[PDB]
Amino acid sequence: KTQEEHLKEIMKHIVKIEVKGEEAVKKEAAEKLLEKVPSDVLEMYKAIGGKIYIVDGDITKHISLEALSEDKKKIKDIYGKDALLHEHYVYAKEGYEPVLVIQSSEDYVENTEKALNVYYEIGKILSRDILSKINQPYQKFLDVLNTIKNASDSDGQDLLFTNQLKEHPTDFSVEFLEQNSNEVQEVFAKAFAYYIEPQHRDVLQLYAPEAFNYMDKFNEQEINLSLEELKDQRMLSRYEKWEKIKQHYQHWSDSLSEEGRGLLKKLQIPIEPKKDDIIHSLSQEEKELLKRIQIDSSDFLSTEEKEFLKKLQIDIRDSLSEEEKELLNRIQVDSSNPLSEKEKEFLKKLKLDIQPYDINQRLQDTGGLIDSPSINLDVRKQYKRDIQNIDALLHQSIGSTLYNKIYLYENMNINNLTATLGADLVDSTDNTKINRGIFNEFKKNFKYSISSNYMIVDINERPALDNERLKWRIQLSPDTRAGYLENGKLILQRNIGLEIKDVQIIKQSEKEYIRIDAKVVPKSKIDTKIQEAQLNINQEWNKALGLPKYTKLITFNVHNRYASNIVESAYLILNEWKNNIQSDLIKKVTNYLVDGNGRFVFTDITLPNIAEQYTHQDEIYEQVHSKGLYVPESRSILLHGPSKGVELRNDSEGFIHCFGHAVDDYAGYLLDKNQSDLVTNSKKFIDIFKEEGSNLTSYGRTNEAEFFAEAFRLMHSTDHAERLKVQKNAPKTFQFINDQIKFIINS
Ligand SMILES: CNC(=O)[C@H](Cc1c[nH]c2ccccc12)NC(=O)[C@@H](CC(=O)NO)CC(C)C
Ligand SMILES: [Zn+2]
Repeated sequence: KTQEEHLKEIMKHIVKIEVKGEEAVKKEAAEKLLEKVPSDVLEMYKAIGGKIYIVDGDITKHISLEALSEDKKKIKDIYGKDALLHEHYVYAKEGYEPVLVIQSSEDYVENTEKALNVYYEIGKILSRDILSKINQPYQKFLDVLNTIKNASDSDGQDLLFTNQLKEHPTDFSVEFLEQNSNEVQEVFAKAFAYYIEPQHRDVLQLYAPEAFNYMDKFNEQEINLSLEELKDQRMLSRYEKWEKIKQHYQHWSDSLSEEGRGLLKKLQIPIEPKKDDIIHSLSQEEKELLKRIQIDSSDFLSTEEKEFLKKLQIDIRDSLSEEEKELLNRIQVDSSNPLSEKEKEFLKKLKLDIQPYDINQRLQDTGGLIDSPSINLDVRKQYKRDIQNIDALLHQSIGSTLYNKIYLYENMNINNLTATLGADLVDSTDNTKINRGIFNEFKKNFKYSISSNYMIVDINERPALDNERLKWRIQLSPDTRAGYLENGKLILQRNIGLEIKDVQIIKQSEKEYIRIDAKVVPKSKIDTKIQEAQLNINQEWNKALGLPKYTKLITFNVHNRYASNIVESAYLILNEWKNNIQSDLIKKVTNYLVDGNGRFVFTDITLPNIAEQYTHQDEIYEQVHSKGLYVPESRSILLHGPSKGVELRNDSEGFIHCFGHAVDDYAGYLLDKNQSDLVTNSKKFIDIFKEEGSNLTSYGRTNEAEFFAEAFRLMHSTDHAERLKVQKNAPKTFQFINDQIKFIINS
């Protein structure tokens, strides 16, 4: 009866009968007709100012449809056969003041033909009058249309298509759907009708199963999100929602201190480095070294950082002028492009000091592991104080008596999730369309997400920045804690859990975006999934490599918004790895690793924050962050997913490159089993690098190990051509490596 109530409330509100004889049997008859339509499509019609009129005799003879034009007075039935309006039993008047007219009859229980037509007209209202206001149907329903057209049995077409669509060769492109607006809306109406009229439902499932499934899933679940999105379009609706939430947090807001307000503020605007401070905290000796070191010569500083640094030299220019040029004039050419040890150390210490104070970034980088010793102790503690405090400020949950389900919105840049994919998300030709191919890949294994920092969301959806093609629709839990912001936003507590309920391409303001429907759940529920996954992937590969049953080789250090993908991609990476390297080369090397308690860490927090690396660092500034990294001391391969390595097709290439470094380790172990050195450091190799140390990837031209690793990787790619490349361009190395693989396999 939870449903029953909702009906009459709305029905007697939008539905008005006007008959002759006893209006008890006639009303209860027409009511039996509407009760079969999804409760929500009735409320969406109310929203756009629609009303339903049940009358006797000719329908054209009614107040509303009175001002109707003579021309259109010729509508076709569900089967597309003309029939004049003053002779029909239904009609849905379009326009910005929607009206629905139906003749009185109870035989609808028998005459399924009329009922099917009434629902047809209604479906027409849903697609043409309602959903169009929120750019629907779109790609999803479009896919159904194509599944239906190219399918084997062509009956599904004869059932829902018109000869207009029946003749179109190629699939229906997004553009098609745009210029053929009414056509698509038509199919929707017909599918809706057949699915709603109890008697024709089977015919739909028989000839057009995909269409049945779509309307089935739409009418049961997804219909409510449509209502929600339609409401989001309405002024009074948006401000009524914002006000209840504001009211709910009024006490909390009214008690916020100035200190509190200040904390929330810097959470929104990071503090940038003060050029002044920088210099001062240098050193009488150091300042000397910075006056002319070239920041452009570094390979560990982002241009972003470089630009800033060089602007510090320029600000030291004071006394004894002559110096200025003797330095500018004595360092540029005869000194050259190359490098310098002692001073690069200086730049690595400065990198740390010139990072902006960004609380959210810190949580994201560390996955919430705020004690990570990846930055100087002084700032680490400052971050910990502000964080602990923010956790205490956002204590009140969203649950209220003023409302039930509540959706909050977040616009996001895809690079923040997967840079490697964000490179081709947008269509290169037309920047307003989404590359369907990347879409499917991105969507692939995206089942759950994690928030380790403080998410900032909008109460009502708002337009995104140019580089934000991701639009999240999140259903909060009444348990979720948050803070209210005057500008119509909420700051959510850290360590939230998110299940991905749906992912689809949607149009808005002439551009396409990726709508992500998510539901907030306990972070423990997601973590448990990750942990069961780790257990699974280890049993599986322990068996494939012949390792003791309970060894801990593979580890998931997952804490961010693309969580599920890090886990699932790990399986795929390890596969390209075995199917591209000598099964016996793997075993000896990983066995060696396991002996040293090594690990294969797949993570989404920055590498400087993985213990497998930081616990073996002499100095903090010596840390390294990148796509992949091999650590000899811990004997582990670290792979950071979110990133995009310097032109390396995928994560696999990256993982393999690191395994290369591992080989250079074991092989180097076999030579001087009495010492700890790399076979890549051997003289016999130093020379080869002096000759072929340029015949490969620009990167390989960095140094010994790097060269060996890149060569190794190529020699194992999936594109066999790349294997030959080293063959015909780095012969010396090719052999050296293949000798190395034997010198391990056999020993
Ligand atoms: C964004 N990912 C990248 O392309 C960075 C770039 C980089 C080089 N040196 C650095 C020092 C500090 C921070 C970043 C870098 N490099 C890497 O990931 C390389 C890491 C490596 O050589 N591991 O053994 C693997 C290589 C095949 C891409
Ligand atoms: Zn390397």
